[PDB]
Amino acid sequence: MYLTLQEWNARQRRPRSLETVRRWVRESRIFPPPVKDGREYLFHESAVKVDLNRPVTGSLLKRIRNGKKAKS
Repeated sequence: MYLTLQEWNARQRRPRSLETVRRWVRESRIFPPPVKDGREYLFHESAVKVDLNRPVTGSLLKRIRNGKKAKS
């Protein structure tokens, strides 16, 4: 039923740090909130960032391909 704080960080796209996710809990921007068991916080497989300032970083990729001229 519950995902661990370490497995929640590993499932968030590009995992940064366990202190970064613990700072996001101290800001109160993850909903619904995780259950404190005693050793570490238990997140449900559904709890996500609520009203965040991060849409997309912006990555373009383009190639250049050459041609060839033949005569007779």
